Amino acid sequence: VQVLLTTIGAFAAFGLMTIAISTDYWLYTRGLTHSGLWRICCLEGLKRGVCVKINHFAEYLLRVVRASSIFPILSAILLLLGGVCVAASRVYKSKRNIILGAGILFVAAGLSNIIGVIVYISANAGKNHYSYGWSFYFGGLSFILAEVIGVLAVNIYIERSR
Amino acid sequence: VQVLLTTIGAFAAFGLMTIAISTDYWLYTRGLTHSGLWRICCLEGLKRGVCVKINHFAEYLLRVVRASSIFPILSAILLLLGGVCVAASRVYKSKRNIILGAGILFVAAGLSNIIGVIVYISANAGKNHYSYGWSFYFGGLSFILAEVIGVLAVNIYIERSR
Amino acid sequence: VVTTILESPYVMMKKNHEMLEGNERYEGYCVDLAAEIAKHCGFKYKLTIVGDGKYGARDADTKIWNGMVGELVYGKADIAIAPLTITLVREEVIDFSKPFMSLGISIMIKKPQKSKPGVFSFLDPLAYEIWMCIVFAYIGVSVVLFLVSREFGIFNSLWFSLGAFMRQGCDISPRSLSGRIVGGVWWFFTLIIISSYTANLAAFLTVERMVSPIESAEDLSKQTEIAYGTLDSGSTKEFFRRSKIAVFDKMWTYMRSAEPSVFVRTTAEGVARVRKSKGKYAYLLESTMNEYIEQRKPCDTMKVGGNLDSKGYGIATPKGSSLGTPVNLAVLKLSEQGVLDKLKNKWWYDKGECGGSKEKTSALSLSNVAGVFYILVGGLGLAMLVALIEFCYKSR
Amino acid sequence: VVTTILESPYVMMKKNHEMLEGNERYEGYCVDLAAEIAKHCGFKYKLTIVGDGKYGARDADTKIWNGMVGELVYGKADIAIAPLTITLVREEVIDFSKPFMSLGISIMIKKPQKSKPGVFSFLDPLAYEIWMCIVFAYIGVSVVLFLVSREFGIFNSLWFSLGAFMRQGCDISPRSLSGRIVGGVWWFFTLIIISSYTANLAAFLTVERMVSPIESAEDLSKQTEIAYGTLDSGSTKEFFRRSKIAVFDKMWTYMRSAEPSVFVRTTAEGVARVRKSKGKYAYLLESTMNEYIEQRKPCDTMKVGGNLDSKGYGIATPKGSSLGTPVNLAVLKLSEQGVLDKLKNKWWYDKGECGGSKEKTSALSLSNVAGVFYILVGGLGLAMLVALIEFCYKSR
Amino acid sequence: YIVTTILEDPYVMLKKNANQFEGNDRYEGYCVELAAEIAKHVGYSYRLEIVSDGKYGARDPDTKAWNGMVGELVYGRADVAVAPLTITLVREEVIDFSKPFMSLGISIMIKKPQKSKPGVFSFLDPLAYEIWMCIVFAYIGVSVVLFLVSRFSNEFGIFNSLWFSLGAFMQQGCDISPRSLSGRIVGGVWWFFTLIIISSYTANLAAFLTVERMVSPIESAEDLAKQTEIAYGTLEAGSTKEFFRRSKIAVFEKMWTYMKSAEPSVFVRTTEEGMIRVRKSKGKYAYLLESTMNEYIEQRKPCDTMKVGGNLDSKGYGIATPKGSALRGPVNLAVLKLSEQGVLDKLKSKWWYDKGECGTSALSLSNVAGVFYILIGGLGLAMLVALIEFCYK
Amino acid sequence: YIVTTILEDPYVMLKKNANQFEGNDRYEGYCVELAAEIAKHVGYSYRLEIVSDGKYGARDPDTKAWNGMVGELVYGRADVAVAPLTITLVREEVIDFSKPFMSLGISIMIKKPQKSKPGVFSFLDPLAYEIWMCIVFAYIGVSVVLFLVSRFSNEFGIFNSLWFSLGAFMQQGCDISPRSLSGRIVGGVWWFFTLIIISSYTANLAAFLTVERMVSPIESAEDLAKQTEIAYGTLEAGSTKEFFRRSKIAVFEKMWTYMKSAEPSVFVRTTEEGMIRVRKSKGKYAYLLESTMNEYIEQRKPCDTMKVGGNLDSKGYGIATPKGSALRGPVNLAVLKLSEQGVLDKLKSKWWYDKGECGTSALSLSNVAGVFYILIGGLGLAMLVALIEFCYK
Ligand SMILES: CCCCCCCC/C=C\CCCCCCCC(=O)OC[C@H](O)CO
Ligand SMILES: CCCCCCCC/C=C\CCCCCCCC(=O)OC[C@H](O)CO
Ligand SMILES: NS(=O)(=O)c1cccc2c1c([N+](=O)[O-])cc1[nH]c(=O)c(=O)[nH]c12
Ligand SMILES: NS(=O)(=O)c1cccc2c1c([N+](=O)[O-])cc1[nH]c(=O)c(=O)[nH]c12
Ligand SMILES: NS(=O)(=O)c1cccc2c1c([N+](=O)[O-])cc1[nH]c(=O)c(=O)[nH]c12
Ligand SMILES: NS(=O)(=O)c1cccc2c1c([N+](=O)[O-])cc1[nH]c(=O)c(=O)[nH]c12
Repeated sequence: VQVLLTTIGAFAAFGLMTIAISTDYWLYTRGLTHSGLWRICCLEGLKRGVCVKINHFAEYLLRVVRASSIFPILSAILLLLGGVCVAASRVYKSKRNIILGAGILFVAAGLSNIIGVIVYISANAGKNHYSYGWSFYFGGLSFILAEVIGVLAVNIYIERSR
Repeated sequence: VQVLLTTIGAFAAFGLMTIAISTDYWLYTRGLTHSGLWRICCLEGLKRGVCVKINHFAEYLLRVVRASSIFPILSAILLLLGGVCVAASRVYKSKRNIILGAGILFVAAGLSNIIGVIVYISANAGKNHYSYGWSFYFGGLSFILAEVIGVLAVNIYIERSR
Repeated sequence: VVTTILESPYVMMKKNHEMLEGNERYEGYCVDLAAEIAKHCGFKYKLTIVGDGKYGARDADTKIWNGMVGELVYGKADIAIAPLTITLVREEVIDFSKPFMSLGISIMIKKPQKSKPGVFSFLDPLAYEIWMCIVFAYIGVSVVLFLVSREFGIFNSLWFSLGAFMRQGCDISPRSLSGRIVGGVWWFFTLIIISSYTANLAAFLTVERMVSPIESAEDLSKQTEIAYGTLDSGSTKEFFRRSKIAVFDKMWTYMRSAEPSVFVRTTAEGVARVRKSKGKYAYLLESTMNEYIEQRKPCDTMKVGGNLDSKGYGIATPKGSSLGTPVNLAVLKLSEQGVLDKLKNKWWYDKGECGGSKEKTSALSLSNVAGVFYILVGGLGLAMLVALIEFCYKSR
Repeated sequence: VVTTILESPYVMMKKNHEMLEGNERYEGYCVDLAAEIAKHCGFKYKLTIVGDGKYGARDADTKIWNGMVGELVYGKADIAIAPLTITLVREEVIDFSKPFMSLGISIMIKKPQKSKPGVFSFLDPLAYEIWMCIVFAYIGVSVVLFLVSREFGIFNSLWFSLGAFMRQGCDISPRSLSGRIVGGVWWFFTLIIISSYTANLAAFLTVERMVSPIESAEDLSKQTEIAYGTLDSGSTKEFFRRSKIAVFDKMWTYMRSAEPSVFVRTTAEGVARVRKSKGKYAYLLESTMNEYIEQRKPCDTMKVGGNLDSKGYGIATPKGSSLGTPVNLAVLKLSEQGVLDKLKNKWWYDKGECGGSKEKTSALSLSNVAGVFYILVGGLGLAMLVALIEFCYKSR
Repeated sequence: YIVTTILEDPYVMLKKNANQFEGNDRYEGYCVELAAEIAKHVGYSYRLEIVSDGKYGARDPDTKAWNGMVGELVYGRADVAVAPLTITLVREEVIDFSKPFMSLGISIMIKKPQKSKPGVFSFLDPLAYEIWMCIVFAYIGVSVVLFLVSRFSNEFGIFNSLWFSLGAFMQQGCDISPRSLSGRIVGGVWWFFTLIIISSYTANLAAFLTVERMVSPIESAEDLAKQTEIAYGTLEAGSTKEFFRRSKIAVFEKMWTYMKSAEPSVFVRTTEEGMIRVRKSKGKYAYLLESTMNEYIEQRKPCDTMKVGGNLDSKGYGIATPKGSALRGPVNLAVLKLSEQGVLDKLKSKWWYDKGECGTSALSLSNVAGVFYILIGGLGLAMLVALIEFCYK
Repeated sequence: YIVTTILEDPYVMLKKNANQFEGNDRYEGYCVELAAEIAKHVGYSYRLEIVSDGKYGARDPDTKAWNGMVGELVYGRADVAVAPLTITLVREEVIDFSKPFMSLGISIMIKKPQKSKPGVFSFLDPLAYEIWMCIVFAYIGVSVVLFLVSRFSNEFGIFNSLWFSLGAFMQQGCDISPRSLSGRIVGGVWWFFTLIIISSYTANLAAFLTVERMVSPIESAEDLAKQTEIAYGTLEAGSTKEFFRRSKIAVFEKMWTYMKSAEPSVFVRTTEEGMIRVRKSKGKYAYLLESTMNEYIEQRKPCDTMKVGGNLDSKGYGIATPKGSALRGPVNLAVLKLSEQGVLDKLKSKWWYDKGECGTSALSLSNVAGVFYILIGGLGLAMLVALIEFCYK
């Protein structure tokens, strides 16, 4: 009953992370520049739709960690394997070491995501101020859910063992 | 055995407080001015021995508390009654409420003395610096003893009751 | 013949006056002012001092003028370049020139200096409004905790919120979910109040601001604490007596019915009374002299607020005035060029005692922390009293 | 005929030069310097510009002089008042006057500005020596506690002194008299280190000091990090080649064998290379021009250290010099009066872009606190790893 | 007798409903009341008349044709004149000036600093918004990891481990300490995180208050002389700019040296439009003018200006009648009769102030006010949680 | 040829053991080496001779009798002269000057700031000694009262109640809390005492370091112009004071305005005795002189002086021979031959520096060093207490 609720939240957190890296609405800078992560899209001026890739280039090492979205993509790979691990526990039951594995990956997904947020704010900063777009909070909302999915996975592992 | 050690320390603390208010060696100010509490005595100059009383006169209230050494004299009256109370416990034994009374007075003597120190330093302060004379540390040493005499008095009261 | 009068900043006898006989005997503003007038006037100047040592006033009994004014009307003095106030009765007897500088009656007080911190001087960083709000709030959080719970009683709940604000860890912890919403919210309050205190106390000991107690003439009209008066009889004393507007009419009520009478014989006595009193007496005189006294040694008084009345000094000349016309026009031209402002800047400001402000942080003395020591020993003595009667009543 | 040459600060063509024909077409230092010379010399001056646009140097092939120097020897120009360096070979052909201003070769760099705080930028208040001393001391106190005792083991004693320094209340307390002497002394250390940190960090954010990386010419001789050179071929380039003292001989070793060659065609190219590089290239030229470039817009470079060589400009006159004697004496008198210092202060300092310093405290960004965040999440991931293998080995 | 005067602000202005007014009842102001007082003391009936030109008084350099108030006096169309007119060497020759009644000076006019009401949450200024966001995320991630490694095949439950993490950051000790190695290592890093974040907040707020209290406003003309951010300019042409050119003073020669060379035109043509430029800039531009006009501009019209500092220049207004007049005698003494008794001082108080339409450095309650709203809101939820779980059981 | 020179410091001074020396081997210095270089390039043997008067060169206003180095040249006792002599309009007429070889200027000389070694206990500066004394007395009195009221007909023994009082002040939580009302009330006041004393210490130390880092030394002549505490004076008579009188500059006219009117005599007669007055004051007096002499005074003799700021005045030394001399030609070009190749620059480096007898802003270890001695001493007693109670049992 509660184990079935875990699968829905796993796919939900997997979705919101996939929408985040897809949509180009993470930041605004000045006319209006609705830039995401990989492609900077301009609006209100000469070219209205004509977009192009980002030209990025101790200080050298952080640049390549931003240029390649290494942490947030890893978070999704940990997350989708997590939901797969719960489905692997449904069939061939009574293993007593199935959902435990998934629980660690969901916690690791958030701990991978939380770095990706810190790196992005560190890279952006070097007078009109920047504002955070809707698709950024999608990454913020996904962290909270995955953490809640993580603790749920621990409760089921305790129940079967005891 | 330990009760006899209490009487010696009671008279010792009573002595050191009496020597303090007697001798005029509490402060030095510039040629050389060996002032005590009640009489400012001068040295090295015109008059070498010719001394005279102090001419003192919310701010008004502290001045009269310094002019009349009300706290340190009270400390001695509490202290000498303390040693008398221990002697009153020697003859007519088994009262079970004798040294207890003395113990409170010794603690009260120090808690009266500690005010007298704070008041004196507050009054003195308004470039050559002042230095504290030997007879001031006599008042400082008397506080430590009376506190030790106080805690000893409690141990005897616990022993007889139990 | 040039008649002048001995003043503090205007006409000064130079050192070694016996060695140098003539116009080298004196030096000041009023000496150079005469030389500027004779630059555009064909006249021979001789530094002659009036023997009476008086400005000029017609006596009630004799009905005859004295001093520089008396020498002008009776026909002895030719020209008068001296600090002489231009009034109504003087214009009837002798002709006056145009004003070369303007002045008025102003307020002077002793320098504000630094105050002695007495007792409870450590409650300075925060306002008296905030302190009482913390007291009320602490009761509210303690009372709510008890009602939320229904072990925590009335006495036990009050102790928890006291130990929480002092930021010491006891063994009392609310186990209810509802109580842990109360605890954590009360904790965030404690963290900000302590951090805000420490920051504001650091700002006080970095830069010190000595601010004046009085700002304006209407300020010492309401305060009515520090004594204020003028000379026994003079120009400013006669101004106070006859007043139309209510603010100075209320001031003359104080000045007349003063206990005791706040009036001094000489202007030199007035300055001495201000410095000795130390923020207890405030003297009122001309803004010209007041500014000169502030710049001179050892610097312990300053000018405050604006002037009350508007008067001026001029050059006096006998009745008829055959040679008074050209010198009146010459001063007006030298006023435009900025020679009067240049000469006043030389004697007042340039030649002075006190002009770099270097501040050094000193160690804290016991007197400014004394407040918390009385609270400690006072609290200790109270604890002994309650413990004794708690045992005494339980015995019976 | 007065021959001059077009420079940046010396001879400038005024705006609306078509509207004003004559001596009103130009304005600068060198124009007013000629008027000061003709104040004591009976000569008629006409502002004539040299057509070649060259100072003067005899070619290797032709063996003939050009420009203002060429016009002097061949007999066309009468007087030359221009920034012309007085060297050995010039003295052989034409007579020179006495120096009116002195100059030399100096160092210029881009303004230091403000640095970006990367990671572990929060360890700035304390020295690297103190941090390591706290690490060693904490082991010593933990080890002594165990030996004093003989519950407290090696693992349990280390935790107590970690929780003590972080200033959190645990349930571990030494019950021995000997252990309570250790505990209380270690507590006083913790109280002073925390209080000293907070005080020093507050001082950093009140007033900010931007200090230069290089001080002297011997400083960039040892640092050997920032690139430095001169023009491709000039006066300062020829000075570097032939040097006796070792310090510039080691500098010419760097200048010659540079990868790549640090030489620019024009002096204007040298200034542009310094600002674009941003603390990567340092240019060497005359101290006169360097001081003018610093005062001009938009102000992003400044002079550093003293001068290396000592040269001077003078007034050049043809061979024989029948009219060169009096004008040489006239300049020496105007040098004493302080007219040359007055005129140089007018064009360099008076007419400038950047002259009040008002500082405003800004809110802390995440980049300067980023260091402690990496340590947190890094420590969390490590805790999961140890807990897993602790269970994995216990299972088998 | 006939009075020659000029219309400018509170001195002379036409009365309300001037269509239904005849004679001296058609005008009202300061000089109107002055003309009434002197006419009684000397003893002659008068008739008020406005000037033809509308200027103060200036002679053309070519033809000596005086235009304005003094021009009407030279040939003699009116007997005497009562208008705010300064005294000059040029004016003293052609027209005879009386003793001064009101003293003027050049003063400074800046935009009035608006009552800076502190933000209701002006206590979260030291740390930026994106930091406060990442402290919340970290707090969640720390407790979840602690919960996991604590209980493994334990007092640190999902409720208790969440309570431990708050108590550490708030610096309020602890109830129970981690017992295992895995629980201790994660507890130690969270203790190291807390100590730096708190100490950085206190030190930054200390720097914020220290800087804010050691700032001085533009008080004297010396403060203007050493400032480039706040610009200052005068009228295009007048007696103000003419004084600045032949100014042999201390640092007022350097003041005009800056005034001559500016990026935009600092000199404004209109005085009233010049007052608007100070409003538009909002603490970026200052305007120098006469003290008398400056004090009146603060009172009348919307309040966004004030006078600051002392008077710089010395100039006085007067009452003029052409030389060879027998009216000089009784008028000059009457002016002194008004001043000494105190008629001018009472009258100057009326038209400026009476007829006007304007008028401790500890930590304030408003700066901390925000954190009290957090305290009450928390107790509001606390009562609701007690309400829900009582109905359940 | 004969050389006329004057004896003054490193230019010309007699050689060691001058009794056993004959001719040019009797002298040694800078100008000695300069005389050797030029005599070879031009081509003539020389003989060094000291001046008769012992002055630089000045003419009496009455009789034109030139006394010093230039006086010996006018009638012609010597051929040429090599001495540190400045060029003037007065000197240029009677004697012909060559091109300058060394440039001089007027600079500032102050007492060298001594290496301020911090006190080994310079961390107890914020609070005075009599406060630290009363914290110890209070600590005893608090525990004794707590001990009394706690146990009365209890975990708070005489040993445990003493341990509770330390843990409260050090801010390290508590093991056991007072249970009774009498024990709670005395515990609450001791908590209120602790919070104020600690917060007052941190805030005062914050103010102590903030002030100490925002101080600037006397760098430029502008810093001298706006200072009254640190006095500055020149020689009684010379070219320095004569320049100051007819100084038409920015703020150097105000500098001499202060110099004229002083309490003591700021003008010193002797230059060497003037250097002693700077030493005696110790950062209270400054002495203005030539840059060349200032740099040499730092090197030779005990080190308690240094040069600070840039050069103010422009003046140059030269080599003089009377007008109508055929020696001007080869010498003037030889001077330019020495300077351009770099003979003077190598020689100036030798006699000043080579022949000389002198030569991060975080919290230092020395400031905290004192508190480490307290840590070790405590562990020393801790070992001794373990040594005593082991022998007993
Ligand atoms: C450790 C757990 C404690 C974490 C508790 C976090 C504190 C709440 C933060 C913001 C309240 C929302 C404020 C919204 C009201 C708008 C006005 C405002 O305060 O603006 C914020 C801005 O940063 C300044 O202006
Ligand atoms: C709560 C219990 C903790 C109380 C612990 C008190 C700390 C010890 C104080 C002084 C050490 C004696 C220092 C004597 C050495 C002389 C040099 C010195 O330190 O001088 C002191 C002066 O105040 C500055 O210079
Ligand atoms: N010394 S004082 O205190 O300021 C002063 C006090 C009182 C009257 C004064 C007066 C001065 N004055 O400035 O020397 C000048 C002055 N001139 C007059 O014509 C006159 O009537 N009274 C006075
Ligand atoms: N522009 S520059 O960068 O500074 C500069 C660079 C190189 C040579 C210069 C020179 C200047 N100058 O100051 O205009 C004057 C000057 N005069 C001479 O006689 C000579 O030979 N060379 C030069
Ligand atoms: N309106 S204003 O801005 O203040 C003003 C500006 C400019 C010149 C004024 C002036 C005033 N005034 O006070 O009306 C009076 C006045 N009187 C004279 O005699 C003179 O020459 N110039 C003026
Ligand atoms: N010894 S000193 O203190 O530095 C010094 C003090 C005063 C005048 C000096 C002078 C020196 N000097 O450098 O030896 C050279 C020099 N040369 C001149 O031609 C002249 O007129 N005056 C001087």
